[PDB]
Amino acid sequence: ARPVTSPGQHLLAPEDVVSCCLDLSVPSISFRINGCPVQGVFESFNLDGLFFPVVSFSAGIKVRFLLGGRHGEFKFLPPPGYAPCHEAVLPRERLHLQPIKEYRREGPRGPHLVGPSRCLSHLDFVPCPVDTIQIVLPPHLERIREKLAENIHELWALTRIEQGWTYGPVRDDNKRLHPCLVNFHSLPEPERNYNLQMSGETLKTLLALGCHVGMADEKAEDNLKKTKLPKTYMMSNGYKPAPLDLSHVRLTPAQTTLVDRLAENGHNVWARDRVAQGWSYSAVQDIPARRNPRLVPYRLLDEATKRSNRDSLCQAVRTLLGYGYNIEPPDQEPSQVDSQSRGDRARIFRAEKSYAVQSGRWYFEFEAVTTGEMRVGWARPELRPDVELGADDLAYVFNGHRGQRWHLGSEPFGRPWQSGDVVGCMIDLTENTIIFTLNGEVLMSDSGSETAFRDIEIGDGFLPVCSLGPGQVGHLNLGQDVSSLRFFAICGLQEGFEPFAINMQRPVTTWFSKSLPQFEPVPLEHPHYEVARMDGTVDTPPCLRLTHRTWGSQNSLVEMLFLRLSLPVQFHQHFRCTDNRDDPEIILNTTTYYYSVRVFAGQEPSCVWVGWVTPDYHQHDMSFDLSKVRAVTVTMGDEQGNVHSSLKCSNCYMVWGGDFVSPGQQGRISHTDLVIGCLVDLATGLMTFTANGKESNTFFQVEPNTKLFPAVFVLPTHQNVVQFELGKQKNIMPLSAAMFLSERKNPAPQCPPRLEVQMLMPVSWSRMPNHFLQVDTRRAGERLGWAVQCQEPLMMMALHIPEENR
Amino acid sequence: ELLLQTNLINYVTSIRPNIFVGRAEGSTQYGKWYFEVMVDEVAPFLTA
Amino acid sequence: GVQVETISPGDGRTFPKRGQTCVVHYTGMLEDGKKFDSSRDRNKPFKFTLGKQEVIRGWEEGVAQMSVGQRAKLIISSDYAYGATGHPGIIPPHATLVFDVELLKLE
Amino acid sequence: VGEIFIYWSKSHNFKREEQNFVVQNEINNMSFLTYSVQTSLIVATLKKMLPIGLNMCAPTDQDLIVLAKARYALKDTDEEVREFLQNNLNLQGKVEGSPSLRWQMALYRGVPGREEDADDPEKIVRRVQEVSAVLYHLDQTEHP
Ligand SMILES: Nc1ncnc2c1ncn2[C@@H]1O[C@H](COP(=O)(O)OP(=O)(O)OP(=O)(O)O)[C@@H](O)[C@H]1O
Repeated sequence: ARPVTSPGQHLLAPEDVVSCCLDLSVPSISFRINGCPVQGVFESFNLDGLFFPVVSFSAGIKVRFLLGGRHGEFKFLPPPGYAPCHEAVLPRERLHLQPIKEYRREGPRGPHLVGPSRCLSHLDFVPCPVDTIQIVLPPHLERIREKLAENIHELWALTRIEQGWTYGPVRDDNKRLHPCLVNFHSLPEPERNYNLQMSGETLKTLLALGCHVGMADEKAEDNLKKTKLPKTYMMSNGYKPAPLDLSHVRLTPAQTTLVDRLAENGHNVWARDRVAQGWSYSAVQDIPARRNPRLVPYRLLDEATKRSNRDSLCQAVRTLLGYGYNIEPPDQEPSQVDSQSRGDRARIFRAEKSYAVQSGRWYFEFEAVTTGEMRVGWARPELRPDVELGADDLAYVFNGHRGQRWHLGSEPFGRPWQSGDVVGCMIDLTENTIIFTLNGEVLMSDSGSETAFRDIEIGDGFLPVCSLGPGQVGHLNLGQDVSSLRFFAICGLQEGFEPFAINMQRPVTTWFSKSLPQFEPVPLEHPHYEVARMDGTVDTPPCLRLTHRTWGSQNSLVEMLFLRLSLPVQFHQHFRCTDNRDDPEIILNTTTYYYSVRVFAGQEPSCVWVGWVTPDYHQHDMSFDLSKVRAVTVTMGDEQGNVHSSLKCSNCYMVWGGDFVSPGQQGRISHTDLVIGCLVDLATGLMTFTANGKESNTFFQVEPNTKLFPAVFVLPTHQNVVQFELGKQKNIMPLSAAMFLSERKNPAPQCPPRLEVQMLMPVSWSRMPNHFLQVDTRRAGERLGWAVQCQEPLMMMALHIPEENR
Repeated sequence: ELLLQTNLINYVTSIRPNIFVGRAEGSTQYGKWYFEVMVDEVAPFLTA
Repeated sequence: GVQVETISPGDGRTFPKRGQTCVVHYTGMLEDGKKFDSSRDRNKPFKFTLGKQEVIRGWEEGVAQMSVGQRAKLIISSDYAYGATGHPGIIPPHATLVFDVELLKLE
Repeated sequence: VGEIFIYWSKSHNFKREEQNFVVQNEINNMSFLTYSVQTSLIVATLKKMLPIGLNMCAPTDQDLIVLAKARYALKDTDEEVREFLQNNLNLQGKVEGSPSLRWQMALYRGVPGREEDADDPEKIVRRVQEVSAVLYHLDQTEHP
C-alpha cells in the first residue's frame, strides 16, 4: 500500500464516488475521488491478458457499479476518449455481476461444486483469416467469379426489400432506405469493388481450405433461371434484385461444415479490414466513432449473425455446386487443443483425511448438473492433487461423460449420464467391492458384473472424491440429511449401506486441489531430480547441486524447472542515506552479500535464469522468459503533475544466461562452466550481477524490508544442470551471514540444514471453508447501477509462516 | 520470525461485471475504458 | 517525533486539553506490519488522562493533535515510543510503532 | 418367488434338472440378466426381488430376523419359528439402544403406509418368519 494524495483524503466512506480510467495504450490506470484527481498512477504493467473492473471487500459494505448507458449513470463525465465500460459486454453475453474463480456456489438443494472456468484471452479478439492472396483462381472459377460478385448483390437486394429496404437517395434509419441499394454498376464503384473482391475471395478461400472445385458439366452452369422481381420488391431507384435461382442443389454434413468454415473466414477477413481502417467493437453502434457491434472474431459472434452469414454463404456455395463445379470438403487433419495441463486442470474435491473409512458399507450421491468431464468415487488418503483421478492406484472412480471406470487406467463401464442424473457410490469394505448406480440402477460392465471394482486392499481407508473438469458443476451429497438422498432407498438401504455422513453433527469438511503454484522442498525420492549437498572444501564453498536422474534415457522428463532456496534475505528497515585476504574492518562492517550459480558445461546457458524471487512468485510458466515477469510502476506526483516518486515493483529479479554467451561461442555447445554471481546490498537496496568475474549491465533497486529468495529457473539440457554455490567474495559476506542472526558476523560460508532447495509445484491441497460470505448482487435500476451488498461478518483464525510471508 | 503466528482476520471476496478488455496487435477492442463505483454504506469496524 | 495522518475526518473543533480523559480505540503494529496490540480485540475502549504521563510520548502528542470522532494513523519513532529498552517480549529494541487510533469521545 | 427358491434349495433333483436343462439348451442366463449357482435364474430372481421383502420388515424386527434365522438353522419348521417369534416377540430391537435404528425408523415411518402397519403381532411373526427363511437359504446357497 502506497499513500496517495488527494483533496480531503479519507478512507472510502458513504457517498463516495470512485472513477477508474484504464488507458491500455500507455498502459496506465488512474483514479478520481468525488471528481478530484488522485495524485498517483499505475503504469508500464503486463498486458498479456484481459482486464476487468473489480471491487474487493469484507462484510459490512454496500456499493454500486456505474457502467454508463442503462447500467448506472455516471456522476462525472468520462475524460475525453475513454469509453463507458458497459460497451465492452460481448455480443453473446448479458451484463451482470459475478464472482471470480469460484469453486463452489449455492443451488436449489445445497452447495454446488464448480470446476475451473474457461476464460478468453486477449488474443481471442484478433481476427486471423487464412491467407487468400497467393491463391490464383482457376479459369473456370474466374468465369463464375464475375457472376458471384453481382449475383450475390441480387439475392441481397431481394432480401433487402424483404427487409422493407427501398433505395434511398439519402440513407435514413427511419427510412430503412439504402443509398447502397441499387444495381452492382449503379452502386458506387469503391463499394462495388469490395463486393467483387469478396466474390473472388470466396473461391480463393475454398482453394486455401483445400476443397477442390472443377465443373463436371459446363452446360449445367450455362442453364440459369434467376427468380423474377415483384414491383413492391423494386427499390425507389427501381432496380430489381435478380439473384440467380437454383432449387436443385443439395448439401452434405461435410459440405455444410465446409460452408460454416467459409462464413468464418469471410467475417474474419472483413473484421481485419475494418480493424486496419481503424474500427473497434462496441455493444452500441456508433458510425461516426467507427465502433461496430459486430466487430469481433467470428467465434464470439451471436447466433443470429452467425446464422445470417452462414445462410448467405450456403446460398453461394449451392450456386457453384449447381453450376456443376464439384465441391469436396477438404480432408480433416487431426487436431488437439490441449488448452491447459490435464494433470493440473480438473479440480478435485475430496473429504478430509480424518474421515477415511476402514470398514463397513458406505454410500453417497453425486448429481451431475452438467454432462461433461466429471469423475466420482473413492480415493485413498494419500491422493495426489496433480494426477488425474483414477490414473494411478490411489482412486477408484466412475466417469459418466462416456461411461468408464478409472483405476490405473480406463475401461468401458456403465452408460453416459445426463443433466440431473444422480450417481450413487457404494463401498463395501467387508466384500472389498465398489458399486455404482445411476438413478438407482446398478451400472454393469460389459461382462455383466455388477461390481465396478473388487479385491480392493483396505489399506488406510477411503474417502469420497470427485473431479470436475473445466465448466462442470456437480452436487455432492454425503447423506447428513438422509431425507435429502434421492435414490438411497431405491438401492442401498436394503442392501445395508449407511450414508457416509449419517451421524455427523456437522457437515463433512472438504479439501480441493488448488492450482496456485507453490514452492515445496524437492522430494527425496523424486524420479527425475536429485539435489546433493556438497561440503565446502579447501578451495570450494558449500554447494547444492542439481542433477537430472533420468536424462537421455527414455521416459525422461524435460520441462522448465523453477527452484529457490528455502530461506530469504531481508533488506534493512532503513536504507543508508544517499594477498586477496579480507580486511577485517571492511568485512565486519559490510552490508553486501553474495552467492553464485554454476551452470555446468553442457547445460545451455540460454536455458538458465539466475537471480531472486519475492515471496509472491507463483508462475509455473512452461515457456518462461524474462518478458513474462510481473512488473508495474507506481508514480506519485504533485497536484500540478511534477512527478515526486516512481517505484518499480516486481516479484522476479533475474538475469538471462544467454546475455553472457559470447557471439562466437553462440551456436556451439561450450566446454566451460558459467558462473553467475549475485550481489545484494541490504542497506541500500541495490542488486547487481557478474558473469565469470566481469560485472554485467543488469541492476535492480528494491525497497526496504523486501524479502528475496535466491532462485534459478532452468530448462535442463544435461545430466548436471546447475549448482547453488553459497560462497563469498573479497570483502563481501556469504548468504549465511544475512540469513541467520547468530552468523551475522561470521564470514565463514555455511549451509545449515534449514537451507535447502525447493521447487515450484503447480497444485496443492487446500481446505475449503465451512462457511462463505453471503454476497447479494442485483440491478438497482437503469440509473442506480448494479448493487453489491455484504452484511454478515465472517472471520477465520489465520496461521502465518513468517519467513514465507504467507 | 521463528514461531508460527496467529490472528483473527476477515474473509474478503471480489465481485466483477463480465467486462473484459485488453490489447493485442490487430485486436478489435478499444483501448480506453472508464467506470465508477458509488459507496452507499460502509461499517468501518463491523468486526475487530 | 510522531507523525499524524488522517484516515477519517473528525468534528474538527473539539481537541483534547490537558487533564481530560480521552477514550480511544486503537490497533498497534510494528513498522514491518506485525500487529502487537489492539483494544478492539478486548472489545473495550482504552481510556487515558492527557498530561499524566500514563502513555508513551508519541501517543501523548498524537492523540492531542486529533479531534473528537477522528481516526488517524500515528507513526512514532523509537525515542518517542520505547527507545532502546523496548517492551521485553512484546516490542523489540529501537522499534518504530504504527498505530491506528480513533478518538471516540472526550471525558 | 421365495417359496420357489426355498423348494429349489431343499430339493436336489430340482438343482440337477435346472443345471441339466441350462447346459443342454445352451441358455445364456447372462443374456437375460444383462451353468453355475450364481447364474441360476431361480436364485437371481429371488435376489432381485429380495429388496421388496426386506422392505416389509421394519428395522426393529432385525433382531427377530436374526433369531428366526438362528432357529431355522436349528432346522425347525415354519409353525415352530412362528411360535417362537410369537412368544418372545419382546426381543425386538429397541430404538434408544443404537442411533442407527433411529434414522432407519425415521425413513421407515416417513414411507407412507409402513407407519400404519407393524401394529399387529401376527404381521410381525409372519413377515419375520418368511424373510428369515429366505435369507437363511440364501446364506446357505451362497456359502460353499
Ligand atoms: N459483416 C460482414 N461480413 C461479411 N461481409 C460483409 C459484412 N458487412 C458487409 N459485407 C459485405 O459487404 C456487402 C455490402 O453490400 P450490401 O448492399 O448488401 O450492404 P449495405 O446495405 O451497403 O450495408 P453495410 O453498411 O453493412 O455495408 C455485403 O454483401 C458483403 O459482401
